[PDB]
Amino acid sequence: MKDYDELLKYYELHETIGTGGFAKVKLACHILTGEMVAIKIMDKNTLGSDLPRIKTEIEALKNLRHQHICQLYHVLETANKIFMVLEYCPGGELFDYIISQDRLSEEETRVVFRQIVSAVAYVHSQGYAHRDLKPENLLFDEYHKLKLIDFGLCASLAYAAPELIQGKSYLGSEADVWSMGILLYVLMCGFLPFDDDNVMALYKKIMRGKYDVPKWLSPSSILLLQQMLQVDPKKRISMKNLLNHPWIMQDYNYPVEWQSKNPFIHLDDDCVTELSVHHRNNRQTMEDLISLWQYDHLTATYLLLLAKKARGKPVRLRLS
Ligand SMILES: *CCC(=O)Nc1ccc(-c2ccc3[nH]ncc3c2)cc1
Repeated sequence: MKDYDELLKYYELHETIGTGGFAKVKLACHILTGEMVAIKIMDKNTLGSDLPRIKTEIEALKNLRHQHICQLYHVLETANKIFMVLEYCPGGELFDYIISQDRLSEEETRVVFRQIVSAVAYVHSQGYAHRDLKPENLLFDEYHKLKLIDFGLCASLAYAAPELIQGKSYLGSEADVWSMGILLYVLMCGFLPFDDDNVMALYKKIMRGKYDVPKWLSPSSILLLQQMLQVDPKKRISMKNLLNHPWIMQDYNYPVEWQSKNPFIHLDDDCVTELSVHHRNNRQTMEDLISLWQYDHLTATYLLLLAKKARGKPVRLRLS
């Protein structure tokens, strides 16, 4: 549409991996690094009146730099489109993992869950909420590490908090705690705590808040579930009693580190060098350009090289 002209100077588009109202998600290759990314393509005409909301959410996502959050690399706006280029997570969904394993042990649940708590605590600390936590929104990277996707812009009632489903106003943070409790139950049980074959019956079950507790759950498991799965949001554990929770600490003996192990700005010298070489710049000039953080092609190349580095791979741009 000529909306793809600019994009295709930087990316080679592969297969669609997701569709929806307002948005399509495509696999793609960033040409300069050869790295795979995911590109969320949004039509401005479809958004119409909601376009300002999306721009706001885009800005929120620029400040969500965290090891367990799928990272934004590039925002390209054309006359009709907004493209958001995001970190590719090759390990597939937590959902797929749970099924393949049938249910996870308490021990392995804990490995996975601490990562979720880390991401979600970080989101909440920035004054945001996810509002749609579920195993489909948690992807593994190359190293079986979890990355949270899909904040807003887009979009399962099984994971929704009682106050959300009753359409009342709800605090995102509190609804997230509920959803995380459902997630906890599913990880350790391999099935939903609340299920039914029609919405009204499911809604009733969720609002009643009663579920079975299988025989294999530890007392401590059962107790953390009871603290999270409280129909009354006010009675739900806070995210901060959760980082410190005895169940969370068993076998680690230290709380979830939720703060981003991410440099405020502190640029990576190897990434800057590679860009300086490529652009024929002196180091200071290159650092000054990167430091504008425009989420243009430079931001994207920089962030991709930095992810190449963080994953022990070579910090190199393909150039022939
Ligand atoms: C709104 C349409 C839709 O299907 N949503 C959606 C959002 C995000 C992804 C996604 C994002 C990032 C990523 N990295 N590796 C895989 C993915 C998928 C897909 C679909």
